[PDB]
Amino acid sequence: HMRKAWVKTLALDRVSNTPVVILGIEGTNRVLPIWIGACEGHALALAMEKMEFPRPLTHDLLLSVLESLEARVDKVIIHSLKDNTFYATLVIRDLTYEEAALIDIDSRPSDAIILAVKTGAPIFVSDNLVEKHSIEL
Amino acid sequence: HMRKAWVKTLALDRVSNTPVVILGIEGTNRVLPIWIGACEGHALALAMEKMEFPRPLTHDLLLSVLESLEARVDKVIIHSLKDNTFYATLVIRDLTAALIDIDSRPSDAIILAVKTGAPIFVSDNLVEKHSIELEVNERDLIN
Ligand SMILES: [Cl-]
Ligand SMILES: [Cl-]
Repeated sequence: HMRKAWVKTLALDRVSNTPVVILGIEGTNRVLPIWIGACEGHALALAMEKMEFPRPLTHDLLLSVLESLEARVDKVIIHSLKDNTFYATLVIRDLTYEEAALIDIDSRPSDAIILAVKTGAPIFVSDNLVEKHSIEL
Repeated sequence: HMRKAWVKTLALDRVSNTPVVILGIEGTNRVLPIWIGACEGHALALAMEKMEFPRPLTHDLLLSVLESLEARVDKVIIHSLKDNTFYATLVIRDLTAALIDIDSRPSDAIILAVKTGAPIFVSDNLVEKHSIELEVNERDLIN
């Protein structure tokens, strides 16, 4: 009931001067745009550069917390939209082990995408969001 | 070892107009200023305000991950300074020495302490070498 997606670009909405994630939807030529805050966009911009920093930023520290508790990002789902807000699930995998070892966590789309970018974990978008909110470019 | 601290104040430096966290060192009249980024300062402000939001911000997400994995923030330690950089430890307690030391920036660790109520500690080296002892005249200037 959901399509694989990826970060195509992090654009700027020069009208609202705000960052816009453009998710590609696999199986389509449509994209789903998601508006995020400035600090979120900066963190995603840095994550997508995939470069080395001498000190852990917040999402890095999240990922270190997961690692320490023998878990990892399994996937990310952008599933719902109400009142201009997309709702995401960070699906975490408990590595103490069999598929019921997945934990769903409420997340904003920004945080989820950033963690998926950092980890290589898959992003999914629900059919319904694609049907109703994906766009052509 | 180390001294208990609390966030006395978060403000924009009145010259560089960037955030500085003044930590108070309990049991003293000393404070430790730590300069942080614009985004970290906003996150800390929201946390200090105990701002209630419909959606989880990044630090909230981290704390829900902790909770999901049966763990809590235990305490936070600002322990070293190297080339203008403070180094911290996020100490996590596995609720299932079940304590875990995780390297942190001071910003993140102070944010997570403020949100959870976990104690902030500063090492005696930092206090001895970097804290400053305020006179009332200097506290009034900050206030
Ligand atoms: Cl978001
Ligand atoms: Cl910092």
